[PDB]
Amino acid sequence: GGVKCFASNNRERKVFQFGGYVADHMFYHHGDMSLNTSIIKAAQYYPGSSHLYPVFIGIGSFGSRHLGGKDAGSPRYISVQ
Amino acid sequence: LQSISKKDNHKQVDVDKYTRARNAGGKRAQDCMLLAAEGDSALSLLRTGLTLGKSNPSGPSFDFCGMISLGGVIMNACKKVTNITTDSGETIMVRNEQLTNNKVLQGIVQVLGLDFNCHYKTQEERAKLRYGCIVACVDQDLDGCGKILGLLLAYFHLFWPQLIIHGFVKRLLTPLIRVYEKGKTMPVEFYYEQEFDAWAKKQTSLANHTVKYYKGLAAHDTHEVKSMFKHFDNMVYTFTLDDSAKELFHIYFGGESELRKRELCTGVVPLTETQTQSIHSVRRIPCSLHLQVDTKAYKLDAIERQIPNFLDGMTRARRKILAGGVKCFASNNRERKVFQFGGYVADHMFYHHGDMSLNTSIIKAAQYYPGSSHLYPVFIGIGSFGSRHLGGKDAGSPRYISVQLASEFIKTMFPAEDSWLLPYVFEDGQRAEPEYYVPVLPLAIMEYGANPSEGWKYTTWARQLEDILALVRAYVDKDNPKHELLHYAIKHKITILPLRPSNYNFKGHLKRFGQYYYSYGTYVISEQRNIITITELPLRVPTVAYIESIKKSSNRMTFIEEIIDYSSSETIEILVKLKPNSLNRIVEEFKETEEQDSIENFLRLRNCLHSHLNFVKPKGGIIEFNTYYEILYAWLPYRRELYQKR
Amino acid sequence: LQSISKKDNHKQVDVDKYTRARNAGGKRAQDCMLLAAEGDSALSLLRTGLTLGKSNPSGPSFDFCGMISLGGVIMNACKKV
Amino acid sequence: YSSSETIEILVKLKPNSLNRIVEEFKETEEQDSIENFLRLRNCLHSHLNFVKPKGGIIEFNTYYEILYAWLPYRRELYQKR
Amino acid sequence: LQARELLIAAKTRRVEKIKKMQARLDKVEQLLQESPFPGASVWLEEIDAVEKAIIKGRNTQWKFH
DNA sequence: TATATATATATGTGTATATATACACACATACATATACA
DNA sequence: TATATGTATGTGTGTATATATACACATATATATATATA
Repeated sequence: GGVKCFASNNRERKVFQFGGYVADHMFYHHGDMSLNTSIIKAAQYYPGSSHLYPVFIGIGSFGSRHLGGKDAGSPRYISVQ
Repeated sequence: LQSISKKDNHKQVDVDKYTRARNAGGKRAQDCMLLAAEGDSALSLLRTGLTLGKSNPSGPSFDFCGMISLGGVIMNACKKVTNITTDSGETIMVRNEQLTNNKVLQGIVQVLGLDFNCHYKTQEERAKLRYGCIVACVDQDLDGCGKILGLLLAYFHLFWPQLIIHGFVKRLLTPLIRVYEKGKTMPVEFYYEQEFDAWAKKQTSLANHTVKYYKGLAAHDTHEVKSMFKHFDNMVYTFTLDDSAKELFHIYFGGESELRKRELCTGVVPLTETQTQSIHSVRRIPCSLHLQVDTKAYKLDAIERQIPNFLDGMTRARRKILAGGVKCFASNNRERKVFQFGGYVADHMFYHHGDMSLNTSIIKAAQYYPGSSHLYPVFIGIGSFGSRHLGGKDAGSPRYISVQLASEFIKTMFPAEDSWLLPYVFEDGQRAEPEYYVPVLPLAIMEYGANPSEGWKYTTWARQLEDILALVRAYVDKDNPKHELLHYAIKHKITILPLRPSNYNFKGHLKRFGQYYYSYGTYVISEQRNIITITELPLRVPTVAYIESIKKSSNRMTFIEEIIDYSSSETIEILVKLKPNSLNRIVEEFKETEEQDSIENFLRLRNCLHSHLNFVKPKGGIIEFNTYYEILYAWLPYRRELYQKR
Repeated sequence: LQSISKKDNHKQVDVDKYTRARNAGGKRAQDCMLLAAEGDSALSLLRTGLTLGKSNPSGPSFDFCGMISLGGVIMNACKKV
Repeated sequence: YSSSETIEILVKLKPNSLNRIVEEFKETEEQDSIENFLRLRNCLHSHLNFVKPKGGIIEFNTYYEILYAWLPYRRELYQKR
Repeated sequence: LQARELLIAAKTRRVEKIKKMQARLDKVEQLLQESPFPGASVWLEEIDAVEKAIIKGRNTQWKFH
């Protein structure tokens, strides 16, 4: 859904707007909170993060080493492209 | 009760998300700052910024800086305090038990070490604190910059004005919009939204600029926070207290609303050049010059967001939702969820707020039950959308329920070939949504509504459909035998044709007594069993709220024994039981006037249809009408001219 | 310790999200049902459906049916005992 | 005193207490007495349990097995394109 | 223009479409001049359409079956 | 110093829910403060 | 001893502002708890 969403121009969106897109067009049949948590953690980049080569560039505050990435912003605030 | 429940709830040592300064309360305690942020994502930003150890060697750190959360929106104390007069000739200011128990303000009082019966006039008293200054790191959008910063100033003014005299309340200053030119290495920073709108309307080619809106301060990237923390003391400001400030703090946050109605008609006074250079040069702020720009701009914005327009009848959010719904369901009218459609209308209509409030707005825009707000909803709701009984507060979560576009009603009421010829709203350069829709019918008087706002109140009760159809067919059609009479009545501001309230889907009855209408519910009595059967409640009365309200009045509980609900999903059926030999006591004790029965006086079975017709007008600003005929007569020429130009 | 077991930890009250039947624990106690649902939107559906008054004379109602929520996912007792 | 991307923790010892650590926390060959004292090593213990195409678990014993299972898929996908 | 457009049936369809646009232009100039204001019968027709759509939505519990 | 418990933490992808504040105004419930007295 | 009479609370609506919580699943590590030895 992220390859298809940022196809035309790679303008960033909020995490909840991209989550609504990927729950609409990829037929995600679950809740919305865990999808936004996965979109947040699928874009983090710091020393000791899970993903060494993330799919997304994250634009905002996405947490740090010192709380293990558990102190990111709400999806209302931060963005990905 | 607290002691009974302290073994599970011990003293919370969070002090509202407080981070200690290494030098808080010691020998260099007055060298220290307290960066009071607004939430937790803001604290994530500030803790990221205060730890640039060698990328910012001239910056601050935790040796003289703390952090604490303001918890959202501050309570005001001006509406929750009493000046009581004692015998010696002095008014002491005693607080409320609700204000005393607010967890956020208890946190900052315990952190700063403030004292309520002190005054801090001397420096010997102003060195008994634990920090040197409170510094409000708030958002730069109009809500956080105006509202909660004005309430924080109002709190400190109402209890310790001598610290606002002596430089204790400070603030940062962040960008709200950054614009990035292709090629150049410096962005253009705007601090107010209308400044950027006046800028972006002046341009002729904005095809290669990237406008960035920064909603909260936790949306700021790493190079941006590095360039904001290399210049930290460059961008802190300090408040100076005037002598004219007491009247402005009493107008904006006092318990009298008519001062606030009388002020907030006219727009915000623009800021002069001498005042601009003084603020940016000596780096201090008068409180009155803040309250007459930021707080007033916020209150005008809240009137814009929370009060409908008298042409289309809908607010700003519902207009974005209708525009995004026409755009989304264009190809096929396939269902979406609530959170997926909300993500769509937050992306394409440039919505700049949270997601929970937008999803709640979509849910309440889709609902349809007897007594809901909308009689002609924009959407068809698919799933569980709540009932009469809990007032529509018993819907599903937004991951369960679905909406769909009520395609033929939206097509007939809001024609597509008319929407090309409307004034639009620009966010960040691009078109988002109209200033208003101009429907075929006056939809602002066809539905319900009850909101507060800043200064004004909104409350409507819907009219009959047939009355409105007769009025518009009397205006437009020339073969109608009430055509020129109605034109004379428009010329001389008199009424001819009736305009009754809407009794559709309501089985009680309406009576006009004096200057208002009353609505009456229906009972059914039987003395052979001491049973009264309620079969109808008045307009927009929830069922379980009514039943819990009748149980709190012990004047009425002394006459009834048992109350049982046998209601349907959309039909009322309530059954009381009376203790024996108490009907005659009800008749002689709850007296009967000719406006309401004794049984209706006993069972709370009428209410007044009392209106507050306060709308916003095109090109901004409040307008206040007296009757629904004024709203209709204001509505008609816009539709007439729109037909001419199409 | 008796005042610690008691006093502080004394008797409490009824639980949340519970709608009793009219005939619970009485002379026709055995012929009543407890429709235990998973959350509160399900209880909104059940409240919508158990109040079909005269549109469903063959269906159940609150004369012999109750409602309670399971709180999400049940704790297992097969490995905490 | 750590920055947002670099660790710097500072301890303070009770006076004349460097000597009493060495008899208490014994130095093996695998770790020092301070690294025994300050919790400064961990083991990299892997559980290479994946899912395979057409569903179901698969369980490897080394990373070489995962690489050798991965290579032919990319080979045949080049031949297909 | 595509080479599909150069056939005789496409010429015929463009001719009748020119005729329909000419008739519609005559109707537009005929109802720009009506009394009391321009576009007075069109708004009556839209009144009728909105009213029957409201009736058909009230009959189906606002589900539009 | 030993063999032995029983509770306790953290990771990703899932299942469910909770709560504070602003803004206006008609309406409902709680005294209580007197003023004749009694 | 009843009466008013001026006090004080208290939910409630739409559109905003900022947060909170339970559960499943595997496995490696942990910090204090425990016999019986004596």
